[PDB]
Amino acid sequence: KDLNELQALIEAHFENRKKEEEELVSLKDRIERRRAERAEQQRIRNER
Amino acid sequence: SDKLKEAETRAEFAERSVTKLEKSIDDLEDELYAQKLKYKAISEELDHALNDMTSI
Repeated sequence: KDLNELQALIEAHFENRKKEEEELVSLKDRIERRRAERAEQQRIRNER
Repeated sequence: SDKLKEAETRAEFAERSVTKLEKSIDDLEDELYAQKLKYKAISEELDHALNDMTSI
């Protein structure tokens, strides 16, 4: 039962850190969106 | 005229600083992305190890 509870919590924190990694990936994605939008607006400013 | 020259110089300095800061933040974001990629790779390897350990 020690092994059972331990593997249970292992898979549990697996899932938790996995959700956190998904959130961080979405963060990186919106981050690259922010990079692209800052790039285009900066470039527009520089064009003018 | 003196005030105008001062303001123009300040503007040029600030613009160059903003350019450098933008490039640096982009580079550091790239580095963080790379390290996250390494962490995810080893994490997937460990997840495969856990999948096999489920049979252990």
